[PDB]
Amino acid sequence: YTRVVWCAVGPEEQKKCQQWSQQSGQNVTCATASTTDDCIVLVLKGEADALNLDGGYIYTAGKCGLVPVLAENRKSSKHSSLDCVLRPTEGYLAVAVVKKANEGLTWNSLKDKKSCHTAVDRTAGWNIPMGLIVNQTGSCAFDEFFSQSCAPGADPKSRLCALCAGDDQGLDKCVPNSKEKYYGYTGAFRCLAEDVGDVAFVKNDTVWENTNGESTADWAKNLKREDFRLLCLDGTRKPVTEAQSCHLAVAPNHAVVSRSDRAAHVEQVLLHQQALFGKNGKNCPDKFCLFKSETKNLLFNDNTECLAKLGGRPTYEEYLGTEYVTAIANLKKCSLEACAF
Ligand SMILES: *[C@@H]1O[C@H](CO)[C@@H](O[C@@H]2O[C@H](CO)[C@@H](O[C@H]3O[C@H](CO)[C@@H](O[C@@H]4O[C@H](CO)[C@@H](O[C@@H]5O[C@H](CO)[C@@H](O[C@H]6O[C@H](CO)[C@@H](O)[C@H](O)[C@@H]6O)[C@H](O)[C@@H]5O)[C@H](O)[C@@H]4O)[C@H](O)[C@@H]3O)[C@H](O)[C@H]2NC(C)=O)[C@H](O)[C@H]1NC(C)=O
Ligand SMILES: *[C@@H]1O[C@H](CO)[C@@H](O[C@H]2O[C@H](CO)[C@@H](O[C@H]3O[C@H](CO[C@H]4O[C@H](CO)[C@@H](O)[C@H](O)[C@@H]4O)[C@@H](O[C@@H]4O[C@H](CO)[C@@H](O)[C@H](O)[C@@H]4O)[C@H](O)[C@@H]3O)[C@H](O)[C@H]2NC(C)=O)[C@H](O)[C@H]1NC(C)=O
Ligand SMILES: *[C@@H]1O[C@H](CO)[C@@H](O[C@@H]2O[C@H](CO)[C@@H](O)[C@H](O)[C@H]2NC(C)=O)[C@H](O)[C@H]1NC(C)=O
Ligand SMILES: CC(=O)Oc1ccccc1C(=O)O
Ligand SMILES: [Fe+3]
Ligand SMILES: [Zn+2]
Ligand SMILES: [Zn+2]
Repeated sequence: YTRVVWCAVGPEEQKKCQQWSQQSGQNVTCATASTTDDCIVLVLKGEADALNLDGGYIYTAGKCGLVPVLAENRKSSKHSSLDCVLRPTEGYLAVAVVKKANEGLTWNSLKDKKSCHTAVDRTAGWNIPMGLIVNQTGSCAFDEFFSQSCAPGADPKSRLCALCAGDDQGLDKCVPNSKEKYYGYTGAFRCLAEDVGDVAFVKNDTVWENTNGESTADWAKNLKREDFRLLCLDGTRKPVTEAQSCHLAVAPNHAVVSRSDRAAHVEQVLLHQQALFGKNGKNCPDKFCLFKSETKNLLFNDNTECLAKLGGRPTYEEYLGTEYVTAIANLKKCSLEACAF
């Protein structure tokens, strides 16, 4: 009657999608691809309907016709009387994080160090820090800036993948999906935590959700926030409590996208699904919780409170904002209307 095919990236997302499919009585069904870009293509072909995307991918999807439908909303102190689904989004803070013990490392001495990125093309892990680095160095050779990195989605034989570890068997090194040990917000933070890299380009929230006992993961259980510092654009180092005055930029929240012609439909189904498996849902945590995967951020971020309606009914450019869009455009000149497929 009103059924939606979700696109999952990699085997772990596929498994979560299947459980959701099952519990939804197949109001939702699953398609799987190895990368986010491949999922976008399935959506364009009409073989999948939707998936939730980081803003860097929304820019890609947007140029090819896809539109934002609902956005991730997390916990807030302000707008509190308003229901989550109607509450305006706030965005997240992109930060650069280092170990306190790595003394004297600042924004201005990052050259030739080792970096941990969520994935190529993502907002906090790539577009913001590389855009800044390209601007302040006046060169498009962002591949020669760090000595070694893990940036999932880059050429596996390049320096940008040297620090990537692949899966439990060493396969799939540097793939941009959760099979890669250092992929995503959690993987990049882990890459820093294990001292594989000197700096991780993540979001403020990641630091908090993976320290001081907030995560039981064996690599994270003994991590304390005091052992980390944020790098500020002014060359200072600050504690992680100061992200409001020490971030690289404010990113637009991850959002669900779909083909324009399927948007109304996707929106209707998802609003019903979250009533069922969302934060206060009929069936979470009883049977299935859509916004939980045990700090793995599968399909949606684990800190998501709800998916919220947009309003003003954005175009992708308005959703991302003119500040962010010009940032991406300029970075992309190193590698304006065309379809990347
Ligand atoms: C970086 O990322 C991290 C991780 O995402 C961010 O940290 C997180 O922030 C949230 C809150 O923003 C944490 O949430 C929770 O903690 C709350 C505090 O214990 C819990 O209780 C409150 O929840 C309610 C929200 O609905 C709110 O309740 C009210 O607060 C009023 C004041 O704001 C209060 O009024 C009294 O307040 C004062 C008392 O001393 C007096 O001055 C006043 O006169 C008055 O008496 C009301 O009575 C009422 O209680 C309130 O906003 C609290 O948040 C809540 O249940 C929940 O558990 C979240 O845990 C936390 N994550 C982690 C891992 O720590 C961080 O903010 C980010 N940083 C940046 C810069 O963005
Ligand atoms: C790397 O460097 C790149 C080169 O600088 C950089 O590219 C871009 O950098 C600028 C930031 O986007 C951009 O400048 C524009 O400035 C104006 C911003 O004005 C509006 O916003 C302000 C918000 O802070 C408000 O205070 C003002 O009220 C104002 O509204 C542009 O907007 C105009 O706004 C007013 C209307 O109020 C009006 O006069 C205009 O009609 C228009 O609406 C203005 O047009 C500039 O575009 C700059 O153009 C752009 N540079 C290039 C070459 O594209 C990139 O951001 C850097 N990368 C990173 C990651 O930092
Ligand atoms: C599968 O989707 C359908 C459509 O939303 C759901 O069936 C609806 O049940 C509600 C609850 O009263 C009614 O308002 C609708 O009229 C029903 N739709 C029709 C006309 O078939 C069903 O709840 C969904 N199942 C799950 C588990 O998500
Ligand atoms: C509010 C929405 O339409 O757009 C924005 C929000 C912040 C900054 C810029 C924009 C915009 O449209 O450019
Ligand atoms: Fe992101
Ligand atoms: Zn700021
Ligand atoms: Zn508009």
